Amino acid sequence: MDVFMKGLSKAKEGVVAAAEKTKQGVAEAAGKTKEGVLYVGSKTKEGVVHGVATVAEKTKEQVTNVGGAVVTGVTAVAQKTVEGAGSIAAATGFVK
Amino acid sequence: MDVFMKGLSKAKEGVVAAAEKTKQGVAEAAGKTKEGVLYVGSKTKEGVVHGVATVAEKTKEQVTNVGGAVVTGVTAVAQKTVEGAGSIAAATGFVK
Amino acid sequence: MDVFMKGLSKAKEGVVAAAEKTKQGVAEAAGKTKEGVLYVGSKTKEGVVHGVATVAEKTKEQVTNVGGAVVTGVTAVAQKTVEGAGSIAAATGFVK
Amino acid sequence: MDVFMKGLSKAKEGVVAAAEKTKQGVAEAAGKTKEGVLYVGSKTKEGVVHGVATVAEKTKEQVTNVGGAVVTGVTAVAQKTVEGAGSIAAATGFVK
Amino acid sequence: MDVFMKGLSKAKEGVVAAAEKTKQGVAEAAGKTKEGVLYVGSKTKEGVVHGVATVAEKTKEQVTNVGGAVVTGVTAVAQKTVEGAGSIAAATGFVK
Amino acid sequence: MDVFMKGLSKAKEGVVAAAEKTKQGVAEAAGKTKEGVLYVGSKTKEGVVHGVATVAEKTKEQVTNVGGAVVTGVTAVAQKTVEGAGSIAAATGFVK
Ligand SMILES: *[C@@H]1O[C@H](CO)[C@@H](O)[C@H](O)[C@H]1NC(C)=O
Ligand SMILES: *[C@@H]1O[C@H](CO)[C@@H](O)[C@H](O)[C@H]1NC(C)=O
Ligand SMILES: *[C@@H]1O[C@H](CO)[C@@H](O)[C@H](O)[C@H]1NC(C)=O
Ligand SMILES: *[C@@H]1O[C@H](CO)[C@@H](O)[C@H](O)[C@H]1NC(C)=O
Ligand SMILES: *[C@@H]1O[C@H](CO)[C@@H](O)[C@H](O)[C@H]1NC(C)=O
Ligand SMILES: *[C@@H]1O[C@H](CO)[C@@H](O)[C@H](O)[C@H]1NC(C)=O
Repeated sequence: MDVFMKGLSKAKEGVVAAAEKTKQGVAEAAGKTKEGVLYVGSKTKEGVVHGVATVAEKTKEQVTNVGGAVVTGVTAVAQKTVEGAGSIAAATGFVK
Repeated sequence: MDVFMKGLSKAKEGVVAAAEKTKQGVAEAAGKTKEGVLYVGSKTKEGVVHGVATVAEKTKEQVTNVGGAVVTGVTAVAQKTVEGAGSIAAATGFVK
Repeated sequence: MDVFMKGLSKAKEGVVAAAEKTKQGVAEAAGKTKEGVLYVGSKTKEGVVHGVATVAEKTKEQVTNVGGAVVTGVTAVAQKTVEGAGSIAAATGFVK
Repeated sequence: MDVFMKGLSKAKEGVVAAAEKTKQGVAEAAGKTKEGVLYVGSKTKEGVVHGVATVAEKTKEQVTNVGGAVVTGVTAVAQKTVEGAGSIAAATGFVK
Repeated sequence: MDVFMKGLSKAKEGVVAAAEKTKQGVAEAAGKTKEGVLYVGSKTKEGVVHGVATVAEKTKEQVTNVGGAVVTGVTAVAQKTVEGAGSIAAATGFVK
Repeated sequence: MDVFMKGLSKAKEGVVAAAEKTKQGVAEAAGKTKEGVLYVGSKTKEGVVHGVATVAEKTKEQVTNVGGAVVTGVTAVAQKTVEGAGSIAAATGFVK
């Protein structure tokens, strides 16, 4: 009995790394439990409406680089070691 | 019995790293439990409406670099070690 | 019985690192428990409306660098070690 | 040699009647005459851009009439007579 | 040699009647004459940009009439007579 | 040689009637004459930018009439007669 959007339950030694560049309209998390209930002579209505995110959106990204090195975007790195060596490189630029 | 958006439950030795550049309209977290209830002769209405995020949004990013190195964006790094060595590099620029 | 937006429950030795550049319309956290209740001859209405974030937003970022190194954005780093050495570098610029 | 948007030229005994409920983006009137001109070694650019009128427009008109007579809209009437009689009726409501 | 938006030229005995409920973004009137000109070694740029009128406009008109007569809108009437009789009625309501 | 927005030129016995309920962003009237000019080694830029009228405008008109007669809007009437009779009625309400 549990509901998650991005989580974890009943875990040992957890390592989590995350990153987002998102535009979410509705990220609603709902747990609806309905037990032991009676409806003699009744009208019931439940709803979730218009989960729109964006309209008429204009986005422009221009990158002009001459003899250089730039980093743009989203990056996530996670690493665990009991013993040893971990050599990890992401989005690196070496210029000579 | 629990609801999460981005969390964790019943965990030992947890390491979490996160980062966002988001534009969320509605991030509502709801737990609706309904037990032991009667509705003789009644009208019930429940709703969540218009979870819009943005309209008519204009975003522009211009990067002009000459002989350099710049860092833009979102980055998250998490690392755990019992014993040993961890060499991790992200979004690095070496120029000579 | 609990609801979280970004939190954690019943954990030992927790390390959390986070950072945001967000524009959230509604980040409401709601726990609605309804037990032992009667509605003979009644009208009930519950709602959450118009969770809009932004309209007509204009954002511009211009970066012009000549022979340099600048850092822009959101970065989060978390690291835990029992014994050993951790060498972590993020968004670094070396120029000679 | 002349340019008009809604006008008249070299006329005798003119009668004009007009009415609008318009939403025009660009109603620009341009007369561009280019004579006796030289362009040795040159770059020339001329332009008209983004003549947008409206975005994300919401318009609602509700008319609820019980046993009545209402007038809505745009009406234009023009009449000329040398001799005689002119009987003209527009958008009339007779109730008994 | 002349430019008009809504006018008249070289006319005798003119009668004009007009009425508007407009929302114009740009109603610019331009006369550009370019004669006897030289451009050795030059760059020329001419432009008109972003003639937008409206964004995110919300307009609502509700008319609720019971046993009556109302007049809404734009009306223009023009009439000329040398001799005689002119009977003109517009947007009239007779109730008995 | 002349530019008009709403006017008249070289006319005899003119009758004009007008009325507006407008919201104009830019109603600029420009006459640009360029003759006898030289541009050796030069850069020329001319422009008109951002003729926006309105953003995020909300307008509401509610008319509730019971057994009456009201007049709303814009009306313009013009009439000329050499000899005779002119009977003109606009937006009239007769109740008995
Ligand atoms: C780890 O990675 C680095 C570069 O990030 C590399 O030079 C090295 O050899 C790797 N190994 C160890 C044991 O450091
Ligand atoms: C760790 O990473 C660095 C660079 O970040 C590298 O020079 C080194 O060799 C790696 N290993 C150790 C044991 O330091
Ligand atoms: C740790 O990282 C640094 C650079 O941040 C590196 O020079 C070094 O070798 C790494 N290891 C140790 C044990 O310091
Ligand atoms: C003119 O029109 C009216 C109604 O508008 C009508 O009663 C009449 O007979 C018409 N003729 C004359 C000559 O008035
Ligand atoms: C003119 O119009 C009126 C109503 O507006 C009408 O009663 C009349 O007969 C018409 N003619 C003359 C000559 O008045
Ligand atoms: C003029 O119009 C009126 C009403 O406005 C009408 O009663 C009349 O008969 C018309 N004619 C003359 C000659 O007055």
